[PDB]
Amino acid sequence: MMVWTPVNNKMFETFSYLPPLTDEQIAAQVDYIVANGWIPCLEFAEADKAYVSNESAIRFGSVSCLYYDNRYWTMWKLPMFGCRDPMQVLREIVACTKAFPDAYVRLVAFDNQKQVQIMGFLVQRPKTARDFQPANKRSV
Amino acid sequence: MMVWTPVNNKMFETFSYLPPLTDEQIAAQVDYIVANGWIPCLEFAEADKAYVSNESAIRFGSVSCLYYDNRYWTMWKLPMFGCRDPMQVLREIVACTKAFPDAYVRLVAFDNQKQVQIMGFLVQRPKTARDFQPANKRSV
Amino acid sequence: AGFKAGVKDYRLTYYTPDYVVRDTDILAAFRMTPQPGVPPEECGAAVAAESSTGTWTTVWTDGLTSLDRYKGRCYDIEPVPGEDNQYIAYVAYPIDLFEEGSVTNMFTSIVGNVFGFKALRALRLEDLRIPPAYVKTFVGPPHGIQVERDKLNKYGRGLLGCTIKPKLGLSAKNYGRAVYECLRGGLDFTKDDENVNSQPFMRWRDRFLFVAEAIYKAQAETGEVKGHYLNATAGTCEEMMKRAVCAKELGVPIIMHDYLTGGFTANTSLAIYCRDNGLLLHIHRAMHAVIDRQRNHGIHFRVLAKALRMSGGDHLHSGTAVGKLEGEREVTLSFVDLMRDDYVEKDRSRGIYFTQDWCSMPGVMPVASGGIHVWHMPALVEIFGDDACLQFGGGTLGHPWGNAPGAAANRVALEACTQARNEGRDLAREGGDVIRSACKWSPELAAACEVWKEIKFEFDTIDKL
Amino acid sequence: AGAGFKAGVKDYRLTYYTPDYVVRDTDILAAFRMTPQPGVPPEECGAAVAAESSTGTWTTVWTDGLTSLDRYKGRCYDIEPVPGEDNQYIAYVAYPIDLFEEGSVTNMFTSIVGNVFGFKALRALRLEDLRIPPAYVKTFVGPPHGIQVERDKLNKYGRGLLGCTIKPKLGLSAKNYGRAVYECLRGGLDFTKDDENVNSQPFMRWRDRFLFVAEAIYKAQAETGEVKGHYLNATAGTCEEMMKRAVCAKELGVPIIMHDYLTGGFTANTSLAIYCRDNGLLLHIHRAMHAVIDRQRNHGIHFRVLAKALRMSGGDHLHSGTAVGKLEGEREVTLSFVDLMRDDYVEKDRSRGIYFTQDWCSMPGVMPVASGGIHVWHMPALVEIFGDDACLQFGGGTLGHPWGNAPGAAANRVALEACTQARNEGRDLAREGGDVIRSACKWSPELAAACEVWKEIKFEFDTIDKL
Amino acid sequence: IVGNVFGFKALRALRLEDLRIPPAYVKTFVGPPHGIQVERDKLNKYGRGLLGCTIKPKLGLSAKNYGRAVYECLRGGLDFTKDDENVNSQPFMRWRDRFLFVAEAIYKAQAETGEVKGHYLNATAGTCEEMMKRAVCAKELGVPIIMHDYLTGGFTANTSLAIYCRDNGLLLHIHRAMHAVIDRQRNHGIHFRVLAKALRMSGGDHLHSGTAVGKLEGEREVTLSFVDLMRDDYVEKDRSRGIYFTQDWCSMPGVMPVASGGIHVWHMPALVEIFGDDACLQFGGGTLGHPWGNAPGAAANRVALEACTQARNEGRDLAREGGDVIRSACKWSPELAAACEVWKEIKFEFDTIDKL
Amino acid sequence: AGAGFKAGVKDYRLTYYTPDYVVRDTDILAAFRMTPQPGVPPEECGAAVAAESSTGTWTTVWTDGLTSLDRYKGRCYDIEPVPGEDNQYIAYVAYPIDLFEEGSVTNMFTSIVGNVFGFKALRALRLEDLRIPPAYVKTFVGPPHGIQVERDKLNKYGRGLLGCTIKPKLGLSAKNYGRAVYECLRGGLDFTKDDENVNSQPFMRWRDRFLFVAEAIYKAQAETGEVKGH
Ligand SMILES: O=C(O)[C@@](O)(COP(=O)(O)O)[C@H](O)[C@H](O)COP(=O)(O)O
Ligand SMILES: O=C(O)[C@@](O)(COP(=O)(O)O)[C@H](O)[C@H](O)COP(=O)(O)O
Ligand SMILES: O=C(O)[C@@](O)(COP(=O)(O)O)[C@H](O)[C@H](O)COP(=O)(O)O
Ligand SMILES: [Mg+2]
Ligand SMILES: [Mg+2]
Ligand SMILES: [Mg+2]
Ligand SMILES: [Mg+2]
Repeated sequence: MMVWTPVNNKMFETFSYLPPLTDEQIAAQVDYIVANGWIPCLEFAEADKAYVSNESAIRFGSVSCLYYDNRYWTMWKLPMFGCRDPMQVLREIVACTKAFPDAYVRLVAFDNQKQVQIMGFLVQRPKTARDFQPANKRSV
Repeated sequence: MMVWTPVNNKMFETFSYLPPLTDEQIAAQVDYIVANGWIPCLEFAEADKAYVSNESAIRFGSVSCLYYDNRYWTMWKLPMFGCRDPMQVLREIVACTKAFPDAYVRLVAFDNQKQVQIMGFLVQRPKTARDFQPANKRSV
Repeated sequence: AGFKAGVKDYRLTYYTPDYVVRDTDILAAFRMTPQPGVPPEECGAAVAAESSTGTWTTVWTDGLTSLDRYKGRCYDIEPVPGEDNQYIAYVAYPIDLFEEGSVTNMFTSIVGNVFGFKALRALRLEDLRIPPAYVKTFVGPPHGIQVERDKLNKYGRGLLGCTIKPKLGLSAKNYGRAVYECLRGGLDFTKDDENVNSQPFMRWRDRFLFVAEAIYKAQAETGEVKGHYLNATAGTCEEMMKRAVCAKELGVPIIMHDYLTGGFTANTSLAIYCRDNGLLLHIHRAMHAVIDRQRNHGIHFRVLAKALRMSGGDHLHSGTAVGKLEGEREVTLSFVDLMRDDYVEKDRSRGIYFTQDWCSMPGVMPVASGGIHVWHMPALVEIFGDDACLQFGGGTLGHPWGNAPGAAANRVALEACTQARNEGRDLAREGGDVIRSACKWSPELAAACEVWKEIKFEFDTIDKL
Repeated sequence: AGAGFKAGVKDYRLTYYTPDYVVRDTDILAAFRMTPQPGVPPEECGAAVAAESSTGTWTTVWTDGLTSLDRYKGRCYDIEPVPGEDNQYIAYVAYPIDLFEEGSVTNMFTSIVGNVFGFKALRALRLEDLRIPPAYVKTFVGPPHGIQVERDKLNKYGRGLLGCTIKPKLGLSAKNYGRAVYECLRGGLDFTKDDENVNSQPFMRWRDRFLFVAEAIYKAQAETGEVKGHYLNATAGTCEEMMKRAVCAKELGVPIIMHDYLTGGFTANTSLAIYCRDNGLLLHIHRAMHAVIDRQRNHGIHFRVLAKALRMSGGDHLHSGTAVGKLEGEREVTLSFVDLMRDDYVEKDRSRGIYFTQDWCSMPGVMPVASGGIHVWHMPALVEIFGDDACLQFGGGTLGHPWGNAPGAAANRVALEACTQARNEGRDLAREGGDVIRSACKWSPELAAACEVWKEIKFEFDTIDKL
Repeated sequence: IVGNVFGFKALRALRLEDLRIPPAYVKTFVGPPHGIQVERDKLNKYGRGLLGCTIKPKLGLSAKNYGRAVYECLRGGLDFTKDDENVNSQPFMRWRDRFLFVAEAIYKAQAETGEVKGHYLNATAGTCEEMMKRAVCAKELGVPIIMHDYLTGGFTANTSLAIYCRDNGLLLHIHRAMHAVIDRQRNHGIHFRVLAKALRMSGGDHLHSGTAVGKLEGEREVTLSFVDLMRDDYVEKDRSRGIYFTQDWCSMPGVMPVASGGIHVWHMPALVEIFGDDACLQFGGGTLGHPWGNAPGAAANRVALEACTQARNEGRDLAREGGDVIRSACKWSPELAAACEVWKEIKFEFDTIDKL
Repeated sequence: AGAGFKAGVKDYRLTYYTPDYVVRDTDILAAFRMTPQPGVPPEECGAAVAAESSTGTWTTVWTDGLTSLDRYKGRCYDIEPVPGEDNQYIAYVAYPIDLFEEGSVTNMFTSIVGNVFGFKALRALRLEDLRIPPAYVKTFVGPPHGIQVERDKLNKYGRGLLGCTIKPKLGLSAKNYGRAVYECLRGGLDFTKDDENVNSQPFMRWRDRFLFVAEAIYKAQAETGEVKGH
């Protein structure tokens, strides 16, 4: 029996339980966005704004249900409407991460027919982050 | 008259007011578990998650009565159902504390007829903890 | 068979010694002392009649219904050994006679009028068999022992409490000051005295606020959950509920109620409020000894304890055996089992007249309180085991070094006795050694041991089995 | 240093036995009949009772120094040996008014009788009397209406009121209950009532009963031209249920409800009395369970205290006992209850068991109710004991009449009116009562039938609760 | 439509197969409190199926043990846990005690993982007043989601609860307890496709759809018809699928299908292929039966789901390559390997009763 | 080593088929007519029904060890082959009273008939009977009045009561509904009634119907001198 660690083991939604995505694996996900005609977009957040929190609820009556702070991140530029070139997406990942090297950065895509985000995963975490585990240290 | 110190004098429920349990004393408590057919289990927590707190109540209406955070700790493996060997319990104490040397660790036991925890005491605190007193410094 | 006006013997209708009791009948065991010249069969029949369907003369309206279906039945009478004029009369009552969920109604029938009958010299209700079909009509205790321990995160030892003293006369601010000092030293609970409600010297809402401050201070200081039983006992149901609502709104864990002086109707309402709002409910048995002390007349506490478990309470005072108030060891243990356990077998040697099946109704935590101190700790742990609250009022606030050292003394004593038991020591034989060793280790405990070393409460027992 | 904190046990009498204390006019006073254990001096026993019903516990506490024990302590101020007893004493205790919650009978009992009856150091304890001072009396709402207002609302003057408990106690359907009620009321009874244990049950649910009883009340009232009522039982398992029952009675426009104050309890009773005041309902109080507490001479609480408590908590009627019926209650003691519950001022009289002068400061009087095993032959004795301001209840004495309820009611009504007329004419009911009934049984066939069935029936037994 | 006609002497059997609910009638319904898009947006969860788990044993656990199990499941990677359909309020565990301990567990797991967590707290009750009290407690605890057994509680209570959830921002998971009493046999009753339409109208954010591969009956093509009828805006008549009428939902929100019952890690590729991302996949026994406990059980399921999702995104055919995807994942993840080993031989393959 | 947690699937019958069990007077009992799939033994089918309607699922869970499965499990305690059917059995299941929410028919159905009718391992299942023990019956408020009280409120004795559903089922206006009701009641019926599907609809809104029906009831009652209702 191995024990799943509760300490410094924060996750990041889709694909966070897999090995870190290689450049090839990221490129494949971008190909999937383009093949399905979805709208790519990048979003980012400083470390203090990265994970859901409750702070604004101090202002509320009994209406906290499904309210959390830090669900919204900050948009990098605009969603890439009409983009059918995976290389353009990859270039924006580079541009965003270069501009904000200490930020969390996620790649997302939108479906305008369902009007919902249809995919998303983390592409950068700050080098100073110590609240997560490499795959081989998630259990002990 | 001696004065009971209010500063850095945190306790840990059952047996915290006695001298620290020797290896022999811990062994005797394990014998008591086994003699009574109770189910041993280990639980652990990082320092920030060790003592009761109120933080989640920010999300509540007027329903905080007997709600506290940090009552649940994290289970080490599973409860030791069917265990009748005190040496197996002691070995798991060593394994738990080895894996989590900076965590608080407590030994507990369950009675499945009452369906309640029927014993429990702390077996490890972090070496960095400065919020408790040795027995002879509890009063001044 | 038609209507004949006039008086006839109760025994012609209400003495049925060949009756086979049904598993849904409520049974009563009465210790009855007939007037001279009144046959025990007629007395038992009268008790059965006047607590169920009958009166002193024949009524025509019986014919519209079925007396066979509804009558109470005296089904057995046994003479009491060593008594020339005492009998145990057993009465069976059909379940249809009772309002569902109402302890009030059950008492009104069984003990309403029969104790005043000229034809008897004395009457005592010794026991009641509450059948599962009637037990299931009650909400019962708001939480019960397991849930209470789980909410408090407290396991592996008795709980420790303390009544603030002087009983009356402290201000709200001084009340909270005393509470904080007690709790911070190692007590789990403090409590309002039974008679602390709202008074000129201290109004309730002021007390509740200062006590909340004290609870939260001690909890933050010790890292252990703390509570104080805030008294909701009041002159009216509306006032009682206001007090419960304030406790809810302060987020505190526990309130208390004096179930006999407030009464069963209020108590049951309060227990339902506590269930619905997550408050623990400590029950104080103030006035019980008016009713339950004497062997020849009244109602034995075993019945009053069953009634409370039905009406609802998370804790109930049980007596101590060794303290300032009366209650012998074996009788105390009978209360403990009847209030905690799911099933208690008939055992006449214990004063248990009927097998009692609780059909999974939660257990009530027994509370030992009244003139107890550190030297009693091994006996208390031996009697009650872990599932009890042991309360030291004078035994904490009478410590020469003050409340926090007083609390620490009690906590060390309890933990030392618990550890010794777990290690295999026999507290009944080695308890003295266990407490003595502890008094030699802890300065706080040593100070308590010295003050109370000679203090014992040893008197002839009135309520003997 | 002055007087400081000294840990440890000392005698209660050092603080709580104050034989030179002069009682204040605002003190609550208690008279306890105390039976100490061998080797415990009466002064110490009395002091212990005073201590543990007020401010003290078994060992000295430091917190006393933060307040003023002189201001708050209960005080045993007098102890008298009991004539004829070697080990019984009357201990008198004075409690400052500050100890008590205003308007709360629950609180007053919690102090005075809460714990002390269980002390190992005593063998037996009985609370005999309480002196409730006007300054405390004035904190209570008290009875919803009281005797004068009740008579004025009912338009009933110049005789005792007549009632009747429906029987069998349990087992009748709602419709049969109303049938019995109508037949009783139409024959000349003012009231009928639910038995104390009739609440809501499988054989008859309360709301069904209330509706059929309403029909019966209004039928009998229209038939007779006299105001009628039936005490509908609000006694219930919870306050919410009790209140639902009172609200239904209000909504039916009926005059009166009842409550079992001891089995329901003081907190519920006080709430119900307040509701009745606010909604104009009369409140009949049944004392079910009182004899569990009040029967024995050596231990418990005397009914005179339980009666004072009820007057404070609130009720328009209260059962007083009959002297002559099936339940115990000697004539002189019954009269003491009558005076304590009806009158504005009752002087101390040890020969009557009245230990303190009781001033009610204009709190309304409660109507005594004589009930239990009484029949027509008792009528002269009842009228002589109670006079007009009482309700006399005949359950078996009405529903046991050989011709049924209406003739049974008429028999009781004729008997009552015959005794009242005789009284008014200057006849001595104590001496001429037998003649009055005999003359009436000869005139009224309904009464004659009752007289014949119950001629030989008496309830004469050794009295347990002797003064 | 179904009140009396099924009992007529003149017929031997009668089954309602389908209903065409026209837009003009659809528009008279409040419908689902939130629906799929709003639910994902509130939970901040995109790009994969959601993962849940029914606590077991069904009955008999204390409130504290319930919360303990919930925390351990959620902290390992499940999005949701849930009360069993029959967990309401009982002697062994009263509802309010459960709600409080579950709240503690939800908030602990959410803090530990950094992902939004929930537990479907059962509001199903004996009376509407009791049901509403339970919903109100969930509101006052600030928790995301409650559940209701729509058929055993009934449509009148369900519609009321859905309106409450709309008004107070609670997600509403719907359990279809009792449906197979009605919907199993081909000759008599009401087909589940009608019961699903009815639920979408009465209101629910999630509805159990069947699994195809698990312990309860529901063939793949029929399951897909339920999924489309509950999620989509417009479903064309298709007799080959048992869809007798074109159904136009006129923008009524879609209900999230929930696949539950006897499923485990080996079923993951088939489930992802059937449902795609817009479903909740629930593993009760498949989590609490993991040899290492709940957190490793949850992690195993989460790894399996993510591995299948990644593979699909990369262009792999899960219908043909699913076994390879799971095998590769079991080799990488010790938690998953342990699950794979225990349930390798376990399948549920029986003759189908409810054939089209 | 005592009995501990062993992960994996085992037969339901090992835990939930208990043919020697003596039913308690507080147990809820169920009689299920079951038709197993070929190759599934009746003991295993009965055990599966017992398990999945009480405490069990498809694989062993570790949490069982924290409680007492003996105390809580449903138990298939008898199986009877059915008269003239090769593959049909009556399975008898006993449920501890602790499994049920007091006063809730909803809860009782949720356990006993919630999921088991959909199991792949059975071809068909019918719940034939339930023994509701007195200790559970007493937790229900039950009928508002019942037969005796109804007769007493209506003042009707000595014959069956007579009623009548208004027709056509749907399509009458509120005024025509009351017209029909009055004419029915006045001729000697005790009751009339709304059809089951008459609720509130475009052709007749409920409150309009309730008012006209009230007028009709009171007119017929006054005319006949007998209590009427709708
Ligand atoms: O008022 C009192 O005397 C106490 O506060 C004890 O004080 P100490 O701790 O200072 O003695 C308790 O209420 C009694 O023990 C109740 O008696 P019981 O438990 O028998 O009902
Ligand atoms: O239950 C009964 O016995 C009565 O209804 C009387 O019935 P009968 O009229 O048929 O005797 C009364 O409640 C008792 O008198 C109460 O006693 P008390 O007044 O002493 O409190
Ligand atoms: O009670 C149960 O069996 C479950 O909790 C699954 O448990 P496991 O995950 O342990 O199998 C679900 O309620 C059923 O799947 C419902 O069936 P459906 O989805 O067909 O309505
Ligand atoms: Mg006290
Ligand atoms: Mg009576
Ligand atoms: Mg389920
Ligand atoms: Mg019809």
